[PDB]
Amino acid sequence: MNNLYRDLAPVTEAAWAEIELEAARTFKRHIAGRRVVDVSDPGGPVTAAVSTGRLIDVKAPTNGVIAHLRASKPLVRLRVPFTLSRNEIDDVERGSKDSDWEPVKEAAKKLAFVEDRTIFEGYSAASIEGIRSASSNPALTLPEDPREIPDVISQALSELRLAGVDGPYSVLLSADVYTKVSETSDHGYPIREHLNRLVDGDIIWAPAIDGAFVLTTRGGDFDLQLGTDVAIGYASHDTDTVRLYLQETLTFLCYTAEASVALSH
Amino acid sequence: MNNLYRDLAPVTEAAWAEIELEAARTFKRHIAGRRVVDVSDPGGPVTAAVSTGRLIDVKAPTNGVIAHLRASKPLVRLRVPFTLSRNEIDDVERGSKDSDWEPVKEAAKKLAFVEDRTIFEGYSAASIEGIRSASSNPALTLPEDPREIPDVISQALSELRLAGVDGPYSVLLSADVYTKVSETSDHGYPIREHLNRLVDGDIIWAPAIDGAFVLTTRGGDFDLQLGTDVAIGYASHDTDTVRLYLQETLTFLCYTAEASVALSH
Amino acid sequence: MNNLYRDLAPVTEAAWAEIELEAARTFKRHIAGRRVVDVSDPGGPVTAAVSTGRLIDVKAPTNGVIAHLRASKPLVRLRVPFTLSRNEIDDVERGSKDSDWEPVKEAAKKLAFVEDRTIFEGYSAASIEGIRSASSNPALTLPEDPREIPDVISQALSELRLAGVDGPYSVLLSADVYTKVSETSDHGYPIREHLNRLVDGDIIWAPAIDGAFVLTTRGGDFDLQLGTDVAIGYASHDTDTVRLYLQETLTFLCYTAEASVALSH
Repeated sequence: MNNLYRDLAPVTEAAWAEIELEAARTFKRHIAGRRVVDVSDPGGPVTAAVSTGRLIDVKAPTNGVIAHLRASKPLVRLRVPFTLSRNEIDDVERGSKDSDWEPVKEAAKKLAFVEDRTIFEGYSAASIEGIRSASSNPALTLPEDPREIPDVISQALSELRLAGVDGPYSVLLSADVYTKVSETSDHGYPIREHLNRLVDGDIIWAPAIDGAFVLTTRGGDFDLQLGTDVAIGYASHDTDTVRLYLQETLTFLCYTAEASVALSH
Repeated sequence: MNNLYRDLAPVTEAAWAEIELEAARTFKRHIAGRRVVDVSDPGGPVTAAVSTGRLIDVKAPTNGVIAHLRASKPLVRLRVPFTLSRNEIDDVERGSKDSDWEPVKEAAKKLAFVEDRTIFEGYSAASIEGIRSASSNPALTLPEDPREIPDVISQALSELRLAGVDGPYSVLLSADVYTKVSETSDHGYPIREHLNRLVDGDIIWAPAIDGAFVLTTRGGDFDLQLGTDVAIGYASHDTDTVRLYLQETLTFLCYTAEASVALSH
Repeated sequence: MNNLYRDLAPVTEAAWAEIELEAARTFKRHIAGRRVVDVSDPGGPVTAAVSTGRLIDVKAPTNGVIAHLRASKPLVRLRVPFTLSRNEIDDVERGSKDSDWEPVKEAAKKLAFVEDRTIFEGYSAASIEGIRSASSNPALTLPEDPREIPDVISQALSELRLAGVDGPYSVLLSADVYTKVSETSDHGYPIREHLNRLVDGDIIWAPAIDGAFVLTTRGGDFDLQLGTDVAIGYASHDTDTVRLYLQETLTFLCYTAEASVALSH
C-alpha cells in the first residue's frame, strides 16, 4: 500500500477513471512550462535534492585540512487538496455522464498555476529563482496597442540573436496578452497569426505568467527536475464527501541566463 | 471497487458468509410474489426504466409535425439499512456459531415485505398499480368461519374460469388467513389441506399481503423487472457497530387484468 | 411486415429508390447538429428512455425503508407526413427523370429543422433543454456590420479558452448570418473565409438555428440518442395521391455546460 492510500478511499474504479481523466486533461491544458523546459524522469519518493556540481567553503575541522560542502537544490512537494461529493461518485456506476468533477478541475488548474509561476516567476522559499530573474538579457515592455506587440517580439528575437543564441524560439504569452493578440486583427488576420510567422517554435498560452517570454527551445538551458509527477491521493472521507489531494515533488534549474527574454507591461 | 464498498467494511470473510447466508434464507423464506410472477434477469446498475410500447400525445414543436413521447415505468431502488455488532463479527472467526444476526433477519424480512406489498397492494409513488387494483375480476370476501374459506376459493376459481383463464392456479393467503386455515380442521384434515385439493398450483404463505389472492401461474401476466437483485452494501462503522444495508432496484408490471382474483375481509 | 406498411403502398421500386434518394439528400443537406454532436446507434423500436444515472427522492412505502426513482429522459417520436401524386410515381417506370419530389424535399427539410431546433434551441415538452439554455458561458451578441463578426467569434473562442475547453472548435451560423458573412467581403475575401481561418473545425450552415454557436467537437459533451433513424412509412392512398410520412425517434442530452458559446442578435 502506497502512501497515497487510494485503496481506503470510498471511490469506485469507474469514478477513479473519470477523476484521473479530468485531472490529466485540465493539467495538460493549463501547463505551459513543460512545453519549453526539459522535464526529467521522476527520481522517486526518495530523491530530495539535485546536485549543482559546486562547492561551498566551510571552516576546517582541524589545522592542515581543507573542507567544502557540496552544493544542491532541495525538491519542494506541492499539495492541492480538493473535496468531492460521494453522491456524484455513486452516480458514475449508475451510468451518469455529467458528474460534478469541478473541484478536480480547480485543483489541477491550481497545481498547474503553481508549477508555471514557479518556473517563470520563481519561488524563493524553495530557492527557485525564476526564468525572469535569472535572465541576463534586457527586459522589454509590452505596449497597450496589441498591433504593436509583433514589433516588440521581433525586438526580443533581436536581443536573443545578439546574445548568440539560436532557435527554435517560442513565445509564451500571459492570458491577458494572449486574449489581446487573439481578439485584435490587422490586414484581416489576428495579431497572433502575425506572431506565429515571426517564430519557428510555438506561441504558447500561459495563463499563470505575467507579461510574456521569448525563449529558445534548443535544449540544455532550462531543467525541470521531477521527484514525483502529479498523483491523486486520499486524505479522509465522511458520509457526504471524500477528501483527496493532488501532489507533485520537483525543483527547477536554469543554466543559460541569455536563453530567454522577459516582457512586462 | 463497486458502489457497495464492502472492502471498506470491518467484516471478516467468515462473517460475510454467515450474513449472506442469513439474509438469503430470510428473504427466500418471506417472499411470495416471486413464486407466482415472472422475474427477469437483472438489467444492471444502468437500467432506469421499462418500455411499455405506448405513445403519449405531446404539443408539436412546429406546424406540420406530429409528436409523441415514448411511455415507460421508472425502476425504484429500495434500501433497508441495518446495524451489526462488531463483537459478534469478531466471534465468528473464533468459532462461534450463535452470533446475533437478528438485524440481518429484520432487514431481509422488511425488504421482502416491501417487495410483496408493492407487487400485490401497489406503490403509487413508484407508479406501481398492484395486482389487487389492476384486477378486473370481481372481488370476493373471506368469511370469519375458516371452514367456509374453501367455498369462496372455489368461487374465485369459477370467476377465473368465466374469464377464460386456464391454470395452473395458486392461492396466496395472508399470514392471518394462513394461520386460520392451518389451525382449523374438518373431517380430521386442516382446512388448508382442503385448499391444496382445490388447486393444481400451490397454497402460498404471504405474510405481507391483505386477504387472499387466487391467480393463474400460466405465464405472461405478471412481470417483475429487476434492475439489481438483493445486495448487501457497507455504509459506515465505528468502534462498536457496522452499518450495512440491503438494496434492490425493480419495478412491477401486469398485463392481464383478469388473471387474478382478490379476496378481502 | 414492419409498422411502416411500405408493401401496401402503391409505389413502385424505382419510385421508392428515387424518393429515398431525394429524402436522404435533403436531410443530409439541411442537418447541422449531427456534424457536431455524438450520434449513437439506433436502439430499436423498443427503446423508450435514456438512463441519466441520477436518483429522485420518493416517499417510503413503509418505515425503515429508503426509496428513490431512477431518473431518465423519454425519447420523442417526430412524424412529418407528406403527399405524393400517383401520376409522378407512374412516370418513373416509363423513364421520366423530372418527377415532382418536392413534397419529399419539404418533409425532409421540416424534419431536419425540427431536429436542429430541438438540439440547439430545445423542446421543453420532450424535456430537452437546448445547447443554448444549458450553456454556462456568457452569451455574446452578433453585430449588424458583417465585417465585425470575426471579432465576436474570436471573443467566443476566448470564452471557451477561459473555460478550460480545448478544440477543435466549429462555428454554426444561422442562414441569415451565413448569407451575410458569405456575401460580404474585406481585403478581397468573404468575411466567412476570415471565420474559416479563426477555427480548426468547420463553419457549418445551420438554417434552423437563431444567431450562432461556437462549440468544441472534442467529444463527450453533446449526445444525440437515436431510437430509430429517419424512415419513410406509408399511411394511406386514393386514386390520385399516396400519403406517406417521415419519422424518427430520438432525444438529446448535453453533459458539459461550458463546451459551447451561444450568440444572438
